[PDB]
Amino acid sequence: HGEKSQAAFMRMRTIHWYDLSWSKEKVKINETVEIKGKFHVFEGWPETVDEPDVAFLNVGMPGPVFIRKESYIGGQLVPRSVRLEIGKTYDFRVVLKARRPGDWHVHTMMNVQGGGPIIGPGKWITVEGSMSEFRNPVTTLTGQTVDLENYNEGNTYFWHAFWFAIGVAWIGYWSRRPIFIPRLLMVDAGRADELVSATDRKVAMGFLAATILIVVMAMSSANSKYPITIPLQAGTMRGMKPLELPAPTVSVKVEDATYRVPGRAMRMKLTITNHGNSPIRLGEFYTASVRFLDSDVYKDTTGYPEDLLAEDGLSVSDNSPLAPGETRTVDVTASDAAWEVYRLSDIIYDPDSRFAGLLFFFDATGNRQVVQIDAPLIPSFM
Amino acid sequence: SWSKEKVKINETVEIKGKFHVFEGWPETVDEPDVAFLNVGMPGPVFIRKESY
Amino acid sequence: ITVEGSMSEFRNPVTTLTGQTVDLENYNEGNTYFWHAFWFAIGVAWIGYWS
Amino acid sequence: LLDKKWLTFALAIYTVFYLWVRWYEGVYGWSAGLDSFAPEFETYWMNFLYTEIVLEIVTASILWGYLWKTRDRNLAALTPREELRRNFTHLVWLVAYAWAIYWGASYFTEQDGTWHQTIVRDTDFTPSHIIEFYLSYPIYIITGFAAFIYAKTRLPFFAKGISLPYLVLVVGPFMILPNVGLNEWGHTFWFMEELFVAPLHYGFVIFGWLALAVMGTLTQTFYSFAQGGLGQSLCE
Amino acid sequence: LLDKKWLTFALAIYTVFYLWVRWYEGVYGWSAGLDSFAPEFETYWMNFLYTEIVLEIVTASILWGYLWKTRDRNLAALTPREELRRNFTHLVWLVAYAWAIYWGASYFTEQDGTWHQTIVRDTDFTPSHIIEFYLSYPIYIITGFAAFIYAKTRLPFFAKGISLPYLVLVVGPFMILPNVGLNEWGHTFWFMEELFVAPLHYGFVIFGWLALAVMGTLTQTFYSFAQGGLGQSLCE
Amino acid sequence: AVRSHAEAVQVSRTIDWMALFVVFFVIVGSYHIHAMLTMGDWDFWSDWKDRRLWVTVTPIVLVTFPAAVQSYLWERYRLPWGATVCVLGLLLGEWINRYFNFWGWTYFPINFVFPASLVPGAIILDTVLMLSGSYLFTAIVGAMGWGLIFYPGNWPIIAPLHVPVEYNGMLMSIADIQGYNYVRTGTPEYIRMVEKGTLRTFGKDVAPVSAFFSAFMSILIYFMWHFIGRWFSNERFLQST
Amino acid sequence: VPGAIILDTVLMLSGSYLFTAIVGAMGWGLIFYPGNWPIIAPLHVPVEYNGMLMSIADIQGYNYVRTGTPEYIRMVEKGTLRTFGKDVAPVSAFFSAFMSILIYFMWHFIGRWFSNERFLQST
Ligand SMILES: CCCCCCCCCCCC(=O)OC[C@H](COP(=O)(O)OCC[N+](C)(C)C)OC(=O)CCCCCCCCCCC
Ligand SMILES: CCCCCCCCCCCC(=O)OC[C@H](COP(=O)(O)OCC[N+](C)(C)C)OC(=O)CCCCCCCCCCC
Ligand SMILES: CCCCCCCCCCCC(=O)OC[C@H](COP(=O)(O)OCC[N+](C)(C)C)OC(=O)CCCCCCCCCCC
Ligand SMILES: CCCCCCCCCCCC(=O)OC[C@H](COP(=O)(O)OCC[N+](C)(C)C)OC(=O)CCCCCCCCCCC
Ligand SMILES: CCCCCCCCCCCC(=O)OC[C@H](COP(=O)(O)OCC[N+](C)(C)C)OC(=O)CCCCCCCCCCC
Ligand SMILES: CCCCCCCCCCCC(=O)OC[C@H](COP(=O)(O)OCC[N+](C)(C)C)OC(=O)CCCCCCCCCCC
Ligand SMILES: CCCCCCCCCCCC(=O)OC[C@H](COP(=O)(O)OCC[N+](C)(C)C)OC(=O)CCCCCCCCCCC
Ligand SMILES: CCCCCCCCCCCC(=O)OC[C@H](COP(=O)(O)OCC[N+](C)(C)C)OC(=O)CCCCCCCCCCC
Ligand SMILES: CCCCCCCCCC(=O)OC[C@H](COP(=O)(O)OCC[N+](C)(C)C)OC(=O)CCCCCCCCC
Ligand SMILES: CCCCCCCCCC(=O)OC[C@H](COP(=O)(O)OCC[N+](C)(C)C)OC(=O)CCCCCCCCC
Ligand SMILES: CCCCCCCCCC(=O)OC[C@H](COP(=O)(O)OCC[N+](C)(C)C)OC(=O)CCCCCCCCC
Ligand SMILES: CCCCCCCCCC(=O)OC[C@H](COP(=O)(O)OCC[N+](C)(C)C)OC(=O)CCCCCCCCC
Ligand SMILES: CCCCCC(=O)OC[C@H](COP(=O)(O)OCC[N+](C)(C)C)OC(=O)CCCCC
Ligand SMILES: CCCCCC(=O)OC[C@H](COP(=O)(O)OCC[N+](C)(C)C)OC(=O)CCCCC
Ligand SMILES: CCCCCC(=O)OC[C@H](COP(=O)(O)OCC[N+](C)(C)C)OC(=O)CCCCC
Ligand SMILES: CCCCCC(=O)OC[C@H](COP(=O)(O)OCC[N+](C)(C)C)OC(=O)CCCCC
Ligand SMILES: CCCCCCCCCC
Ligand SMILES: CCCCCCCCCC
Ligand SMILES: [Cu+2]
Ligand SMILES: [Cu+2]
Ligand SMILES: [Cu+2]
Repeated sequence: HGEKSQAAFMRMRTIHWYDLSWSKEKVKINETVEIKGKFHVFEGWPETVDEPDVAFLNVGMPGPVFIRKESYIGGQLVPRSVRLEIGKTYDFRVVLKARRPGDWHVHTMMNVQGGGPIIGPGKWITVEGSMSEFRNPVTTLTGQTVDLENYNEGNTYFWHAFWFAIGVAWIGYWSRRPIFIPRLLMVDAGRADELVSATDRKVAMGFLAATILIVVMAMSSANSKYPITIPLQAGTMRGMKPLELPAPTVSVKVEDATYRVPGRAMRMKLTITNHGNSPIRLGEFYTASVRFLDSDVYKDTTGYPEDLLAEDGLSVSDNSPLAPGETRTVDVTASDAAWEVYRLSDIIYDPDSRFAGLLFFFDATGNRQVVQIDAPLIPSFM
Repeated sequence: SWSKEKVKINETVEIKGKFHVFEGWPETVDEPDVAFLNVGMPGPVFIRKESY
Repeated sequence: ITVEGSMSEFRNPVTTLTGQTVDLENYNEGNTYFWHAFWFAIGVAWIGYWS
Repeated sequence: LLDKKWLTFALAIYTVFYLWVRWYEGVYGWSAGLDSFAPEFETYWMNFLYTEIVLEIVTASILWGYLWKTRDRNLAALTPREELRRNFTHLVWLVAYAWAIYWGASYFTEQDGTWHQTIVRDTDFTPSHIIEFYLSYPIYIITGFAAFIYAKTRLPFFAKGISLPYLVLVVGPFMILPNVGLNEWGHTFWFMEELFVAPLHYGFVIFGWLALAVMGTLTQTFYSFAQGGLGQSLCE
Repeated sequence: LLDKKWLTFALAIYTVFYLWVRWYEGVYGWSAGLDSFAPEFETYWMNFLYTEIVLEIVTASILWGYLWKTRDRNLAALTPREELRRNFTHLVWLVAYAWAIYWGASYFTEQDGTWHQTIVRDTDFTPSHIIEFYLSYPIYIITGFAAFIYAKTRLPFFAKGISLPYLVLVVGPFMILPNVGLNEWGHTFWFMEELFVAPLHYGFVIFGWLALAVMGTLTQTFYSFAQGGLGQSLCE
Repeated sequence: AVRSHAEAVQVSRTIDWMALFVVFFVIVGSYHIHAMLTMGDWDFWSDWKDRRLWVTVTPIVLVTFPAAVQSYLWERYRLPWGATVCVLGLLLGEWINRYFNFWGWTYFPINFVFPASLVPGAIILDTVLMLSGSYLFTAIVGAMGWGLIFYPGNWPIIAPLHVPVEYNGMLMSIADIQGYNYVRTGTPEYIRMVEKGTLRTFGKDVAPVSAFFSAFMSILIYFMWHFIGRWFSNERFLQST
Repeated sequence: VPGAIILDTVLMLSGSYLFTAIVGAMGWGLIFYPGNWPIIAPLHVPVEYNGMLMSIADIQGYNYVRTGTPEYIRMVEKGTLRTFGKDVAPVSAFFSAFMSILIYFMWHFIGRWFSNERFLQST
């Protein structure tokens, strides 16, 4: 929801999300929904974004309407920040448990230490039920099961109220007598030495001694109970296992890419060389969370968000099968209302008019090839 | 490995071995872009003749 | 590298995406001079009025 | 009569208006207020911003101008009883200023903390800031300026000169509003994070310190209270 | 007589000498002045540096010593007319100082900016710096010291004490010259760049601020002018 | 003027209550702005309440307003509760926002977004000032105690959140699991400035070392802010802005 | 000059130095970019230069070689992930106006000190 505001070129060349899937579109309270997919870290990572040496797999959502039960990069849990390598592809999986009823736009996002939020595609997920039914049980290594919704809440309230009461008692003890104007006049007109006299000093000594003694006793009591404690577990996690993708058999060279100002279409001329041993056909162009599809070649069945999906938004001048070894140059047009709705056309405002994206090539059998393209994006006005 | 366990004054003792830099290098430690091969000892009870 | 000729013959034409060809040697020079002289004149008028 | 029921209104108007504002932002926080380029964001928060800015400018002009026009010309021939009454009215103004300062600099400022920590910053004019930077801050600025003008125009103690602690107490917290420029600049250029303790926020901190001039202001108002009707009783 | 044609010479000497210096550096900027280890660099810029440093030391010594030796011993028996004449002469000295300050701190300083932005810094003694650090800066330092000494030794107002604003105006801009040590150190060790706004240049900035003491100096000279021959007319 | 001694007393009491309101809520606003923008991030999250940065920073930046308000109130009225009133106002503002916005507007649990406790340090600062009226003695001893008692004062609250949990193969404290589960879209994990370990962290010393550093820096900040409050207590008039 | 004129008139009218530091410095900071837009606007016409998009000012910097001033030294807007919409110029202008208020306030008193007229008995 915070996207459509970030720079178009920055959204185009940071992280490309694809093969996204959602286990459910509509869930009950306490029910789990799983979000899977892959993200590729673009090689032309903008210099204004710090390299993803410290990155966190986050979820874009309006507060804890879901709780993040688990999150994985590769196949291992990532509750801390992780190190990503530029040019690598990683698979991810986030498990969410529904907590608050409503219709929520859930994004998978990557927060980068010195670059800010990189928001992936967002999907509307409906939660039904009551928040009062939500439970978040955890079992500790000390053998007790607690609900994270209300665990320690009473203790927190008690201690805060107790210390607030002590402070209020101190202030009220001094506030029984007149406060401001008579005391000011006594201090000014001559030596005061009369508004602070025993047993005021005795009360202050009692307050100080009781405060120190109560702090010490409470610490000792909180040590006898909960004798086993550990510090907060933190630290960036290295060694994220990237995907071992095969080298693509399709090479694409971008010769000029243009978009009309104003307009809802982006045009580029590609020289595609087909290696391997099967006729290929261009089926998809993904630029920034927006999938332009050639409906005659590929159809989306993963329930991709409709406002981000252009079913027939990709038109290839010659999308006939490309025989192996053959090289041809085609004009590719990616047109959809999403290009203006998600403010991809506002790259004219950007100080770096370069685009990046993913091309998906499909053969007759159905297996697909992912090739990455990047080029300057030249506006056209006349 | 250690060439000797007991030496005379002016005698040489050689320490050999291998070290592997762990892949999961903690983020609180800066990457070993600038590292020095040192010797842990209570002052110059030995002098470092060479290090490789 | 030896260069022969006259600097007055140098041209640096560029064609914009708006369909106009300009010489980078003197493009916008008149506009720059005009605006700077205008604002300098305004400031000088203020100072002289008080002077 | 002395202290009248203007104090009740002073508390109640801020309390009721800000409770309604909190209800409004609870209803339209999400759902017309998350997407800054969505059409309903314009009718529920941009319209709010426009209306509140216009009303703030108009109210400030009217209030300050009225207070300055009705200023007491013959302050010399003011009896101690009427001076005590005016001192109590000025204290009511200071109470309203303190209440507005609370609402602006504590409630809506930390409320904007939570909002910006739970959502992705989407614009410079988010629902939280609309309520904090451009409603609560102008409201307490208007109240503080009005209290200062009332003191200067009705209290002989605060007349014949500009009180330095009062000027600091009134203008420093005002400087938090132009400091929003640093906040927006420091959030879009500096610090691609949501750290609330980032140095881009030290502009609020430094000019929030100037509210400590309330101590000098209040001893000045105590002296103004204790001019003719200081007692006796007090030191007697 | 009062103000004589020494002002014309004061303007013209700096104008002509610096126009010739600019012509010299235009002729020998490239072509004996690009390669600091080339033999003709030594005869066209190192020789220039040596000669200018020697001449600056000699001229400073002679001028300051003469001004101090011819100091007015019997300042008490100075008539208002001669005091007015000496005030005008001191104003001519201040005009010469202002002209030299312009030439040093604006013209040749930004001229060194262009030079160092268009070529590769090759040495600490480039043609641009020879003209800026070691010619124009010493020249304005000599002029400022001479003006200060003339005021102290001929004007009774500036006698019987060291004027703080005059001392700041004269010594602060002087401190820009030893600040060259920071410039060279900050260009060879810090900041492998040619950023003109680098903090290695804040030494010139800070001590360039001290030239603002000309305001106190000038109100002091106005009071010195308006001692006996203040009028009447003025305030009459 | 005033009619009699009784009416003067009633007027003084009314002034007392109104001026107490003014002082309390101006302090609430200013102190809360300062605190939330100098320590708020740690104060917001239980998984930010660590042993190094939280313990270090919070007392240092929080001793500011108590020092100034003490230098005013004690000096001018012999009222020894400047620190207590500052801390109570900060706690009230923080709790109001936590309950009505952190838990009210958004739905973060209170056991996740509770603030830190500061009253013990405030009480030490106030009593050490009233006894031994020396401001220097307060700045040295009372500020030392204010810095030192912070973590032990908060340990009864946060100790249950530090029970270890085996969470999906990794060791995590309960506070860690809270931060993991309750998604903060704007607050990724790496922003967390918490203890992460160093090669020069000797033994079990993280909390005491941080506490003593905070106590020393609190001495320094109290000394500075005593004079800052002295300036803010001036009663000067200007002839022109 | 527009900013200077605002600063001077806002001071002469409403002789308050505080009012100048707040309002006139605000205007001085805010009017800078609009004051220079008529000059630099023609240099921001887009050009398709050898396959890459460049403004006329970009082409000037590329063509007219500054040996001592490489491109990376340029401290210019390069985009951030927190640059929301079309806000770069107004946000910078308002930040400059606020900082101008602060710097004007400091330098008013700096100028007062430099305007002092004291004498010293000894250096
Ligand atoms: C110091 C001087 C301060 C000046 C600024 C004051 C700002 C006032 C609010 C701006 C509203 C806006 O701009 O929005 C206009 C809103 C938009 O809501 P709607 O879409 O019409 O929905 C229906 C309206 N509900 C959602 C409110 C039910 O509608 C309105 O007309 C109603 C605005 C009512 C404001 C007055 C009540 C305040 C509480 C009572 C105690 C005072
Ligand atoms: C004490 C404070 C008083 C406030 C008075 C405001 C008067 C505005 C006059 C019109 C300006 C205009 O229309 O122009 C503003 C331009 C718009 O820029 P653009 O959309 O990028 O492009 C140009 C598009 N045009 C050609 C259609 C204009 O710059 C900005 O973005 C700044 C807008 C944010 C201002 C925030 C002020 C908050 C005030 C809070 C008061 C409580
Ligand atoms: C405050 C006290 C300041 C003291 C320092 C003053 C520095 C003076 C210049 C140093 C020159 C140097 O050092 O160089 C010596 C130069 C080297 O040039 P060349 O190879 O002989 O070529 C032939 C000479 N041309 C290239 C100049 C034609 O030749 C000379 O003999 C001539 C130097 C003339 C200087 C006097 C004229 C100044 C302009 C007229 C108004 C005053
Ligand atoms: C009543 C008078 C006698 C006692 C006086 C106090 C002596 C020290 C007691 C240590 C107890 C303990 O627990 O040791 C200290 C524990 C570690 O303990 P460990 O993990 O068991 O280390 C076992 C290994 N040793 C034995 C080598 C430690 O933390 C610390 O490193 C705390 C370090 C604090 C540094 C800053 C101190 C600043 C002081 C300022 C004074 C104005
Ligand atoms: C007037 C001043 C009053 C001060 C009152 C102090 C109360 C004592 C607290 C016991 C500390 C403790 O028990 O050990 C240190 C623990 C840290 O433990 P941890 O790393 O979280 O380990 C977790 C496991 N637990 C739960 C067992 C701890 O707490 C602290 O870091 C605060 C250290 C400050 C103590 C300094 C006191 C020295 C005397 C002061 C001399 C000038
Ligand atoms: C002017 C200075 C006067 C000094 C007075 C000192 C009184 C100490 C009271 C007992 C505290 C205690 O026992 O607790 C200290 C705790 C121990 O922490 P722990 O071992 O990690 O765990 C908790 C283990 N318990 C539960 C068994 C305690 O914190 C510390 O590590 C701080 C210890 C270093 C203190 C350095 C002080 C140096 C003083 C120099 C004087 C010349
Ligand atoms: C006359 C009284 C009513 C008007 C009062 C002003 C209200 C705001 C007008 C915005 C106009 C505009 O153009 O919007 C603002 C334009 C962006 O516009 P966009 O790209 O179209 O974004 C469309 C999406 N929105 C609708 C969510 C914006 O730039 C900015 O973000 C400017 C940000 C400035 C931040 C610093 C301000 C500090 C103020 C200090 C006060 C003392
Ligand atoms: C006494 C004070 C006088 C101030 C006079 C201001 C003149 C108005 C300029 C219009 C701005 C504009 O048109 O939009 C903003 C543009 C930026 O546009 P860009 O990003 O370069 O886009 C390039 C495409 N263009 C050419 C269409 C722009 O300029 C600025 O960033 C300056 C913003 C400052 C405006 C603040 C005014 C708000 C009222 C002040 C309230 C207290
Ligand atoms: C050389 C440094 C060593 C530490 C001494 C620093 C204290 C100096 C403070 C000071 O300037 O004097 C203020 C008061 C004066 O009160 P007196 O009227 O002198 O009271 C004397 C009786 N008494 C022992 C109960 C206090 O006297 C006091 O401040 C209290 C004196 C009692 C010491 C313990 C008080 C502090 C409790 C934490
Ligand atoms: C962020 C830093 C905290 C701000 C605190 C700085 C206050 C500086 C003191 C000050 O303002 O001096 C006022 C003089 C004008 O003097 P006058 O108006 O002649 O008043 C006569 C008495 N007096 C000289 C002692 C003031 O100097 C002037 O020219 C008037 C300027 C007054 C501005 C002070 C308002 C500060 C609000 C932020
Ligand atoms: C509470 C803060 C709200 C803003 C008010 C701050 C201005 C305070 C400045 C001040 O201290 O007074 C200096 C002059 C005094 O001149 P006066 O002789 O009072 O002139 C009154 C007639 N007049 C309305 C045309 C000015 O009066 C003026 O400065 C001018 C007053 C007219 C306001 C508009 C002037 C500013 C133009 C940009
Ligand atoms: C970069 C910072 C800007 C520099 C501004 C700092 C000026 C500090 C004021 C100052 O210099 O005080 C002079 C006293 C010597 O006093 P005396 O020579 O006894 O003069 C009697 C009258 N007076 C005490 C008020 C000066 O103290 C002395 O010992 C004489 C030292 C005078 C040096 C001032 C010259 C500054 C030129 C850079
Ligand atoms: C001293 C500051 C008091 C702030 C209380 C507040 O924010 O109240 C809003 C909150 C809203 O929660 P709730 O009461 O459940 O009503 C929800 C209505 N909305 C969502 C519009 C806020 O609770 C109340 O309205 C209680 C009334 C307290 C009167 C001093
Ligand atoms: C009064 C203490 C001020 C200390 C300033 C500070 O903590 O800055 C941290 C920052 C280091 O940047 P970092 O924390 O790494 O920011 C990470 C996020 N990005 C890269 C987007 C800024 O340093 C600077 O950029 C200079 C600050 C100048 C202060 C006058
Ligand atoms: C108020 C400062 C005036 C600076 C003028 C200047 O640097 O002049 C040198 C420049 C040199 O260009 P140009 O006139 O073409 O003569 C070239 C001669 N060289 C290359 C030696 C400078 O132009 C002039 O000599 C004009 C005379 C202005 C008299 C105030
Ligand atoms: C009044 C503001 C001063 C801010 C200082 C500054 O901008 O320094 C930038 C520089 C950062 O270096 P950087 O700009 O990356 O320099 C790049 C070029 N090299 C690496 C050759 C220095 O930081 C430092 O080295 C410390 C400066 C201390 C100032 C008292
Ligand atoms: C850094 C603390 C400085 C506080 C300034 C107090 C000045 C008082 C002058 C009366
Ligand atoms: C940072 C600005 C401080 C300016 C110093 C002025 C001192 C005036 C004393 C007479
Ligand atoms: Cu969304
Ligand atoms: Cu990619
Ligand atoms: Cu290893």
